[PDB]
Amino acid sequence: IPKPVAPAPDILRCAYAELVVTDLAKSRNFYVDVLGLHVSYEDENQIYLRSFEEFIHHNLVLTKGPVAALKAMAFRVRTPEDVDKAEAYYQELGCRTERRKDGFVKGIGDALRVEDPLGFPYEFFFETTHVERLHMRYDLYSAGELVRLDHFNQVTPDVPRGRKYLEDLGFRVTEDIQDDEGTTYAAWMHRKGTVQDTALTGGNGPRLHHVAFSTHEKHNIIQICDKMGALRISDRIERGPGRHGVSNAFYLYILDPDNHRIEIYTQDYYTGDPDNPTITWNVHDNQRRDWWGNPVVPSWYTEASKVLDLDGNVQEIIERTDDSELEVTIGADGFSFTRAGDEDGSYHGQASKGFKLG
Amino acid sequence: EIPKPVAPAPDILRCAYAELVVTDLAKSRNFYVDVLGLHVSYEDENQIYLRSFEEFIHHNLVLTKGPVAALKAMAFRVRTPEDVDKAEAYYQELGCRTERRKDGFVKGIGDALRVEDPLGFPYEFFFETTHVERLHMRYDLYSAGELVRLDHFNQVTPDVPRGRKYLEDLGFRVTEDIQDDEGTTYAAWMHRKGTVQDTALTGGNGPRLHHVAFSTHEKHNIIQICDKMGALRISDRIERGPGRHGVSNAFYLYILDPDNHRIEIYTQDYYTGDPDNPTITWNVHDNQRRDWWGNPVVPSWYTEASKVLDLDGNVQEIIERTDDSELEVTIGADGFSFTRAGDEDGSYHGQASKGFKLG
Amino acid sequence: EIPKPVAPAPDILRCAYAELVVTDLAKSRNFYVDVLGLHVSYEDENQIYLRSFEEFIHHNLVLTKGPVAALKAMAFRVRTPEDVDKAEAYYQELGCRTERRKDGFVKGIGDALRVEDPLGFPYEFFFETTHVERLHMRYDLYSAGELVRLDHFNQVTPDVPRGRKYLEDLGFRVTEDIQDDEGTTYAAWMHRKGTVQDTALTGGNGPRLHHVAFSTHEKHNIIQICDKMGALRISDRIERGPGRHGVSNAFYLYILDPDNHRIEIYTQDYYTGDPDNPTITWNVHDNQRRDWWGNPVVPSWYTEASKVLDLDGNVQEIIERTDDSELEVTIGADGFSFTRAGDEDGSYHGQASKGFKL
Amino acid sequence: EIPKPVAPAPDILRCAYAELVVTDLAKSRNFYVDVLGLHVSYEDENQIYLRSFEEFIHHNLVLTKGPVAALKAMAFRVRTPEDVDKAEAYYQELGCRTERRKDGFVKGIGDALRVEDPLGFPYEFFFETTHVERLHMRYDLYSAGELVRLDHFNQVTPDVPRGRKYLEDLGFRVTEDIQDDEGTTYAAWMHRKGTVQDTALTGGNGPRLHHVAFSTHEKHNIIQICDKMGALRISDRIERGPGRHGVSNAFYLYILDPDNHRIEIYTQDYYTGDPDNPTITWNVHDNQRRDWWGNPVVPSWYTEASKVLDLDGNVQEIIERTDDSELEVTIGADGFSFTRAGDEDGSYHGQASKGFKL
Ligand SMILES: O=S(=O)(O)c1ccc(O)c(O)c1
Ligand SMILES: O=S(=O)(O)c1ccc(O)c(O)c1
Ligand SMILES: [Ca+2]
Ligand SMILES: [Cl-]
Ligand SMILES: [Cl-]
Ligand SMILES: [Fe+2]
Ligand SMILES: [Fe+2]
Ligand SMILES: [Fe+2]
Ligand SMILES: [Fe+2]
Repeated sequence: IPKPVAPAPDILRCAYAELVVTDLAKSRNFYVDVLGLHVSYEDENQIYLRSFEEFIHHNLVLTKGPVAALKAMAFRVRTPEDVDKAEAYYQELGCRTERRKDGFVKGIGDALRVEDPLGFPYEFFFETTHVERLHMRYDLYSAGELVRLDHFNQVTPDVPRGRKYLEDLGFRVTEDIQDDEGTTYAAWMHRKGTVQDTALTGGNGPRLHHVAFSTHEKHNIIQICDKMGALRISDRIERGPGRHGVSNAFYLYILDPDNHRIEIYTQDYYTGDPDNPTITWNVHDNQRRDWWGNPVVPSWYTEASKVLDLDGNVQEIIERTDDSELEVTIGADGFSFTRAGDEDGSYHGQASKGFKLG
Repeated sequence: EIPKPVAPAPDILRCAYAELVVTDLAKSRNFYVDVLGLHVSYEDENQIYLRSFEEFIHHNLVLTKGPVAALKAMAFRVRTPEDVDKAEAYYQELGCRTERRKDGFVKGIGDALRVEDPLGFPYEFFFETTHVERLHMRYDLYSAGELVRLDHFNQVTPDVPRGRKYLEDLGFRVTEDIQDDEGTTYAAWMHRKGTVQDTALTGGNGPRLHHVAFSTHEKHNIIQICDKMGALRISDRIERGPGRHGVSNAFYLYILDPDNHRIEIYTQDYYTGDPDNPTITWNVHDNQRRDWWGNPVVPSWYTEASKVLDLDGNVQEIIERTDDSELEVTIGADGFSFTRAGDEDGSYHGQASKGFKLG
Repeated sequence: EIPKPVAPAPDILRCAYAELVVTDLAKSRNFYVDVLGLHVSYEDENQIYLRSFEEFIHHNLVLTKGPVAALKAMAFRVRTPEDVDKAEAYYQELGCRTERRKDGFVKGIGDALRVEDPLGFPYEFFFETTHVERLHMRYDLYSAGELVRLDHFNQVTPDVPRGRKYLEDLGFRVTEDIQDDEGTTYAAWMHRKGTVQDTALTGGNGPRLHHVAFSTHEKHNIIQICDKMGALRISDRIERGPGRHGVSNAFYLYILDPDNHRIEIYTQDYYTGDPDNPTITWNVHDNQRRDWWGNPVVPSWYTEASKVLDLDGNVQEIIERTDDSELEVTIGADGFSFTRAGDEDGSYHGQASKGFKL
Repeated sequence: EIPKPVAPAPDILRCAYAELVVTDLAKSRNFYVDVLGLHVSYEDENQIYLRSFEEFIHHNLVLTKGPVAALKAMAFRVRTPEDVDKAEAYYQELGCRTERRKDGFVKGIGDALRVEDPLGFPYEFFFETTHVERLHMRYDLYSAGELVRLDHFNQVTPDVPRGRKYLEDLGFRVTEDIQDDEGTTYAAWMHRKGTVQDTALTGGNGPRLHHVAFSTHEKHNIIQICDKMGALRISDRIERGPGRHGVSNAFYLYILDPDNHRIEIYTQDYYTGDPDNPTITWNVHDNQRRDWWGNPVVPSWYTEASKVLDLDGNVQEIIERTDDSELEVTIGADGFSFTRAGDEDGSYHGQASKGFKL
């Protein structure tokens, strides 16, 4: 993917995702009643939701449709003129673009959507309707309150190809996972001064791995799990809670009614200095994904959401040919270590903590 | 059946300390003091005496050097000096071997009785103990992972109903248990001090010691223990968790000491002190009973536990459980678990939850 | 001196509930249910019965409509039905007015004894109570400020030693107290259940009820109550705190209900169940005794407390304390407190800590 | 008015470190290392260099032995080496005294410019710094009170609008301020990195340094600092808090070092990185603006602050504020504050909240 002559748009941060869902009422139950997100607008076709500290119109749009999928992952840009820059940048890349002066969803103004070089539906916008910032509305605060939108994670077959593209677009790599023979399994990259605004996971794609929201404290994440147990929907807790190695964040992954994966995340570190030290982890290091060594559940490696093109049809999936992280770590010929070079605390042909793949 | 003595039961206050035999005293000290932050009451070349942040009795844990790692004694404090005599009479009537030492078996304990109980466990009963500085407001010493109290023991024994009746006669009240619909009991929890447990029975081959549990103030303190173990690159010694228990409702973690003695870190169970405290029975197939979030129970939790000693210092012979295995009926190849009773969606057949099978 | 009966004391388990008379039942409901999140066991046009998250007995708090806000009863649960007989014999021997009702004074309590005790307080003793759903795992109902247990009462009485001896004869065990170097006792704490207190005596004009205290799980739950009260613009009803207590070592907050009944929120005191539990005496001039961080005690904490009723529903006459006043000797114009005993640096003369006077 | 230079502003990343002169280096070391747990990057008989848990630059705090306790420099990191030249030209155009050292003023910093800025404050601008081990996952070193980041400075200056305009020209964006209906500004907060502040202006006699602020992960970390100070019997060095701020919404604590330099501990403010981030203005009489729970602001917080040095190491002359005093108008004899605007209930006249006066 060549670097355009045209300047990249100045991207501020991840801003919202539009997810297609099959049953809007069941989705509302999950995101509003279980998770406590705040309704900015709703009707029979869509629900627009925001986090506790947000002032732009929404962080999540649920749109009723026939096939559950990512419709758009939206980044806010610094100025109105940056939408023009986005259009010219992606035009030069040869990508299909669509510009709407009055936006694609309610509460957004002039917006550009693109089918990007990795097959993902990106939106770029500046203009958005401001709403009441709920950051001191402690009369509304949930024991599991979701306070910010933090990041997206994308599944794509060739991580270096996507990384180079995102670097040209101005994202900076913070962390990655590699092996000794030069394969890259995952990379994390940011615009705002946190570990990530989007991230790439090696795998068959394009698929959307997850959308991540932040909490203030670790106990808020614990409460989400506790509430899911009380609602007898613990089967929708996919992975965690844990401490990540990469990012150092406390985390949880859960599954919405259409199997879209949502991460809850807190307490990663500042990355805003331009010489921020990068960190590379070895793929066999059993503390890289869960710092406590807990096993990564196989569905985390295999399952992700479909994404749509700009006509609303599902994007064709291209298979990864580089090595599989699942296979090399927890498969029958996989291994992981606790201490590099130590047989004690290593796992061969199975996961940590006494489990193999089901 | 273990008969109810005519002699009155000793008035037991609480679990008070465990004496563990360890093979390398310095390695064990690194774990309990440097990693876990327990406070040293006394040590020499043979023993380390340790206590939690809020304790005023001499110790909650004694580490004794010896050739075979094992539980040497699980000690309960009784209400009065006279209760030690009551304990002796009670266990004598049960036909158990007993040993009485007027000046104690370990430093910082006075008059004490040790017994080989009817389940083959080495119990101690004592009242007299040397008081030490209660560190409960020593926030200059407080660790991010601070262990604040000894909470309980957990014992592996083959016949849970048999053990449960004996402990009830001794004055423990059952707070929670796990049963199935076919009349099998897999585990029971029982108290004196008005929390969920002072000891507990886990069905399996025994006598073996499942774990000793310490409490923290808050859930973040348990998280910090995990985080510190990751930083020390000993995450392989985190056996299971952290999690929320179904039974007890406590936030928990299980870790393994250098001799594979299992330690639970525990917080925020509930008050049980009323005599009609409702007893909660969970079904063994309920996948929220042990981990409320449905995370799978690691197989070693069901299979591994510490040897225990008799009064001569020799390991007690193990008697095999003949009742159904909790591992086998839940996560084994013919096992079953559910998320919602009567719902096939979210049930597991012949494997564990979250996409795993037995290794 | 209150004599020790020949009759054996009833075996008291714990504090169990308070009945408070309130003047506007709907306003009190808004406070206890909507602000504080207590759970309704039963309500009608005259009464609201409330319980904490982990309770299995019918209630921990009864709000009763009446003309004069006051404590109507402070209730302790006893170990067996026969202990209610023991309580009746004990208080009859003390020469106190008693009243026995086989079917209870409030809903969800059976055979019960109410007494006008030697200090003028309306005590209830009961065993029988209707069990309800224990909500301890109902995380679907859990508030960010959740009140999990009833912990204790605190009583204002003019002669603390006289009250202390009576409560000891009744089986309460003193855990901590406050004295000076001239033989005056200002406060004492005493327990049945193995925590720092089930009731406590504060020196002052009485009988008056100082507070009822509820527990939370964690310190952040108390912080949330404060945050919520700010958001509701009722921060003027936060009286004192939040803080760390010296006595008890608990994290704490005091707030005021619509009738100015004081509620404490409390967490993480220590285990006192061993019979030789070490007692702790603090000097009244030690500025870490009430707030460990040295924050000043607001003067209303010393002067204001609720009326109590006799068994005919009339307010008990208030008897004035003649012993020295904790307020006067610490923060009044001729008061004194210290940070370090014998150190002039960090001491306060004729004023409160942190730069304030009254 | 301070005119805007034609020379381009240096691109400022963030606050980076402060150099404080202290009178007894060992006593200061015991406070910052033993009490507060900061990490040693370098020390000798004259200086101690300290950093927070998540820092990768050489230090966040330099303690320098000297005769008069004062701020020696408040340092901001700039984006590129060239921005140091830009800073030099900018301040030269402003007519300010500057000093350039190509090898730095303190260890672990390279090419650096120090200036006596137009408000009389010793600012440093640098890019080059020695990287050190980032301790962000060193949980074997983590304290119960761990300080994780340097967050901000707060400066006392007599004319807030004058300083505000100057800092805006320098690229800082205002997030929040405190004003009255007469048009007086009492304080402003302004940022470069995406948080509420990198520096802040407090109206008062100046130039003086009000505080340096460090972050924690969670609210319980701040509570622990208080608890530890109680156990060390130095609760007299807890000046204000802990509390919830109105401005910023952060949980906070102010403590005093051995030379009375004020240190704030701070957590959980909000994201401000979007260019149209909504600005919040509070009324000076709002009793929830500084402490959200309505707790009173101690008078020393308004009156006391640290001296600052000029580039010859002499104390800067103090200029007195002529605008209205926030102390006098809120908690002074002729002051007032409110809980609910327009409501005399929960208002305080000629005294502070919670029953206190000056
Ligand atoms: O599981 S990892 O530590 O690799 C990881 C780190 C940060 C993330 O946000 C994530 O989804 C996954
Ligand atoms: O006390 S204030 O809420 O005004 C405030 C807010 C943020 C700060 O950093 C501060 O020092 C003071
Ligand atoms: Ca069956
Ligand atoms: Cl379990
Ligand atoms: Cl107090
Ligand atoms: Fe993620
Ligand atoms: Fe346990
Ligand atoms: Fe209290
Ligand atoms: Fe500040």
